[PDB]
Amino acid sequence: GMSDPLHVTFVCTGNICRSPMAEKMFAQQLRHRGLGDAVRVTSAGTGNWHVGSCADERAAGVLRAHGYPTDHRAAQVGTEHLAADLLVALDRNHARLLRQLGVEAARVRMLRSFDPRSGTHALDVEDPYYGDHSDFEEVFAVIESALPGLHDWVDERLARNGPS
Repeated sequence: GMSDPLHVTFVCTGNICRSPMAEKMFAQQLRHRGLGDAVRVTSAGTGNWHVGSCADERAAGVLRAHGYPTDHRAAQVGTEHLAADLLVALDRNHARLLRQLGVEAARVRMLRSFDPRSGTHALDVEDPYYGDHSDFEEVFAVIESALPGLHDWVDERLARNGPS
């Protein structure tokens, strides 16, 4: 069975902060374990803030501080993104837009909603407007906490995707 790779596209306002953060985080882990080609992780922003830009200076420092890659080119929520197998929304609105645009809740999932320590349903994720050292590492924690949930999802889905 020639099962094509997964497609996790994270949707946040800007696509230069939280989205690219998890992008390099668990996706790097994927290829590090041998699943980098088995799952296509991507990202997009509903408001195309820094579309065409690169990862935000704050997140770049965060990732690089922990040894994570930081290269990425921001994209807007488009067709190819809506075609993803998993749209990791960072907020109730982003998720809503994607699904109404052509996606569905089967594909669209909240980033913190993968977090095993979440407890309650996460239909909305925080956002650090204060802009301190805490704000940056905080988001990193959000994502790293979801990676054990995002992993399982992409893994389980990519597994069942193709048969023998």
